[PDB]
Amino acid sequence: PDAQTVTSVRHWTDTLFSFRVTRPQTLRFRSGEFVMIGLLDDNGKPIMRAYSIASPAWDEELEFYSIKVPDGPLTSRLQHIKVGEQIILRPKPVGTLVIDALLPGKRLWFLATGTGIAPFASLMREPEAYEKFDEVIMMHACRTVAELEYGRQLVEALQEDPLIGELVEGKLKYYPTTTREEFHHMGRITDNLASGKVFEDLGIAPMNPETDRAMVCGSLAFNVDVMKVLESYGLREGANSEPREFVVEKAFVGEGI
Ligand SMILES: Cc1cc2nc3c(=O)[nH]c(=O)nc-3n(C[C@H](O)[C@H](O)[C@H](O)COP(=O)(O)OP(=O)(O)OC[C@H]3O[C@@H](n4cnc5c(N)ncnc54)[C@H](O)[C@@H]3O)c2cc1C
Repeated sequence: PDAQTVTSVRHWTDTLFSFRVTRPQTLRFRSGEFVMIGLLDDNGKPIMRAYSIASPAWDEELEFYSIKVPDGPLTSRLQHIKVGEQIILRPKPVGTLVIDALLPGKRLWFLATGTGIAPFASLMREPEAYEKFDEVIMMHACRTVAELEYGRQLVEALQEDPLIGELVEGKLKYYPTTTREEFHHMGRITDNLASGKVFEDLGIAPMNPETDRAMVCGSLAFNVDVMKVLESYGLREGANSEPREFVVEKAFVGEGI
């Protein structure tokens, strides 16, 4: 049912892997949206979970960036998937992490923790982000250095490619941090935005409600705290119906692994 086939798999850590699958021929989506994917349980019943599509809308395959939860009904199984095996994929994209859900502006911030970088793996590879904005800032905070690797490699490939670098024109600013392991840049996104450390580190103007638009993707706790910081700079939450300066989505439901 709604089956698509795994074309590649990549393991990053013992809790993180990415994979790619074939795309339904009629699937249309906007970068930043999520769909339901799944596998069958031991009784032949679907185990369905929401996943951001980690590949941009132009990409001919669909990429996903996944947690591995030991004893997690879906990921305890999904972590073992192989090329040629299949997943269930519902081709019904939705979500508020989309450029259309924000007022037009000059700078676009992506604020993510852990697998919350997933919708921004798509958006950082979306032409629209660079056509409609002069600067795209990717803040990704994880506990450890290895958890940043998937995103670091994505950003490196983008910036180092001769053509893409030309088209992007220095617009992408990447600000990875750790909160536990030693790394040259540390700290929570909330703390580093509120204190202005990120402005100094990247050599950019402070957050400005006139020109800045942001998207937030992490745990509920992260989202709540980030919203407060954004609002302290004068940015207001909206979405599609009445777009304002920022949008938020949960990277997962619960407390997190
Ligand atoms: C809008 C939406 C988009 C999502 N996008 C992604 C995504 O792109 N990639 C992804 O891996 N998951 C994503 N999730 C979570 C995903 O739906 C599942 O929870 C995940 O596949 C784990 O499923 P499970 O059955 O193995 O464990 P579950 O029973 O769902 O969860 C077990 C525990 O692990 C924690 N957990 C679940 N997912 C994560 C996560 N990704 N990071 C840290 N802790 C987690 C939860 O707090 C829960 O305690 C998303 C969830 C939503 C609501």
